[PDB]
Amino acid sequence: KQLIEFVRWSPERAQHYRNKGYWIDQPLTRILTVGVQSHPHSLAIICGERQLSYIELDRLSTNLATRLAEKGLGKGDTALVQLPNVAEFYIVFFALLKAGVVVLNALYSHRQYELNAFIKQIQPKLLIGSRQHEVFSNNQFIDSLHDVNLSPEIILMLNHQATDFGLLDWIETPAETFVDFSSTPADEVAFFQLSGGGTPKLIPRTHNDYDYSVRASAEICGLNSNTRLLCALPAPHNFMLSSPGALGVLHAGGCVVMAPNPEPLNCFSIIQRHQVNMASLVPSAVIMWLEKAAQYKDQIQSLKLLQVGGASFPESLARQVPEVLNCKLQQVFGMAEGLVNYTRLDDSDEQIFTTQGRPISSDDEIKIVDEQYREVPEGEIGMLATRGPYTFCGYYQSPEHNSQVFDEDNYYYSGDLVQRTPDGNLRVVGRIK
Ligand SMILES: [Ca+2]
Ligand SMILES: [Ca+2]
Ligand SMILES: [Ca+2]
Repeated sequence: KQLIEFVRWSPERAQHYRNKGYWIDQPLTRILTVGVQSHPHSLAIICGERQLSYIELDRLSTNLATRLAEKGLGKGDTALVQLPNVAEFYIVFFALLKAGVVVLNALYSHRQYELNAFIKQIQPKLLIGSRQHEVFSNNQFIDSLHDVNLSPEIILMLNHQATDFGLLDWIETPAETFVDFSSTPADEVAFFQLSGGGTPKLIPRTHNDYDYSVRASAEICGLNSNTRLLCALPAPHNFMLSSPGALGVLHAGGCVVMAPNPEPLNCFSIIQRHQVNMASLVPSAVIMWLEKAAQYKDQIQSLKLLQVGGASFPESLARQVPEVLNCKLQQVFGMAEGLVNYTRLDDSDEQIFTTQGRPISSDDEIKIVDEQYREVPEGEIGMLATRGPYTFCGYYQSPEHNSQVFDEDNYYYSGDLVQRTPDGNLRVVGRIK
């Protein structure tokens, strides 16, 4: 009965975002539904030797949704998911969105401490993990949850033991009985993003706001049905999921090509095999690729666009991208809390190499402010403050911290130090608390 609580946009802002066509009041499953209508047999996911079409992705996620609904998991309920970079991540994500279960996707790199904190905050009735993960290699962590009355009703495991419920079995074989289910409402919470590094804080995201960020990013990045995007960063990460990420590529009718991580030789062979034309990396991974790229020129020719985001990316490195990787560069400065900035595909070389671009939306509002929260003279460095159609209004169940990072006009303070360039783009120069 009771939907997950979160901080709403003011009704004036909500109406404005609908009037502009940003919020279209559709669940995130729209991406899959529409793809199935238009091109059911196009490839949606390539993973190792597997090829999942749009209709297959739809069927398999429907399968799992029916099994969860059959067991009473639905609206008002939450789930914790921790899976590596495999097709099952998306099958599960779309299953939970279909079922109306609010999901927190932990990074596969998260350990006992973070997972415990996550469980304490959302009290999940469903836990999906992998027996190959250190935390679920034995039963010590799972058993500990009984002790604190935080045991989930259902545990599913990839690489399951004979005693476990098998994730693949719940995906493959449909429910015995029919129980009705549907997504949470479009202006209500779909899932929790996580802040970028104490433990990550939980960011409620609605269908409206996330779907908008996805659709608009897909247009900015020129995605189309021929896009084949390498997913070498962690699948659950905002950048890899939505900027424009796997969801963006599915929105545009393209195909996601999985890699376990950004190790260059493996990535290069995957790029060659599947003729990958887009990838998204952090600067430390770009350095790894640049070191090997000259020798494996042939394998990576098909790359047409590389996004780089997440961390400091100096000009000297940026210029090497088209030179050595033989593809266009796009810089991306985003946050899991909302605001994403992209250099545009028709930006000048100078903009592309020396800036972190400009916001998705004409209605991303930005203030750049000094120590007294006054707006700085044009071009000067200040603290970034932002609000918009896909920027959150508060962390989950955190009124004290929210009062510290939002001003009275509900602008969010990310801590980033930035300056507006004369060309209109942003340059990230630092961080302050
Ligand atoms: Ca297939
Ligand atoms: Ca190329
Ligand atoms: Ca070259």
